[PDB]
Amino acid sequence: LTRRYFLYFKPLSQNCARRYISSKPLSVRQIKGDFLGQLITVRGIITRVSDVKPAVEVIAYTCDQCGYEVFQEVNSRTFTPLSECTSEECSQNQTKGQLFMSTRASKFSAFQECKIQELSQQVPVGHIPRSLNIHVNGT
Amino acid sequence: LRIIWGTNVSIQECTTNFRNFLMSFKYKFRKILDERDEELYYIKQLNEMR
Repeated sequence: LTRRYFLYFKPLSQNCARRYISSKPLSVRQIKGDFLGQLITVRGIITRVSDVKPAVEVIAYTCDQCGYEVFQEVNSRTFTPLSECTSEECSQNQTKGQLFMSTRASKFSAFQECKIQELSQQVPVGHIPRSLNIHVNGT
Repeated sequence: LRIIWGTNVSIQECTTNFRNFLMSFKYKFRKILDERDEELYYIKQLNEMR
């Protein structure tokens, strides 16, 4: 919530790999299925790109009755509005007063989808260059 | 000391300094904002518009 920065990674090159593997140039036909969760370096042309859009990460809700602003975390593409109060003061109370949303205290991210395509000479004989989706965020 | 959640704005202190700026301002930007007669710059406009 108080993250001023954005954390990112980069792999090692082949020159640091021969000098004492993890970063190989991978095709989208060379995905096999079981590489879901490994860091991969894919080479290809980019045909489809989208516009930069703000995607929320955490939804901030404010109340006038208690003052304790709550924050929920979303992970999927969609979500539901938490109209019921889950604060630490409304649990020991008869009243369950209305909550509102804040578009300023909520943390957003510059989300963008892209379609990477298979390279022309890396595709096999007769096959077509199928695509894959890349979801980028931040800078 | 009243503090709103996620806001560094106090009500009464900003109320008093906004009233102190509104009752006393005579072209200070002409004297210290750059190197470049009147009296009561905000009292006359507020007394005119009503």
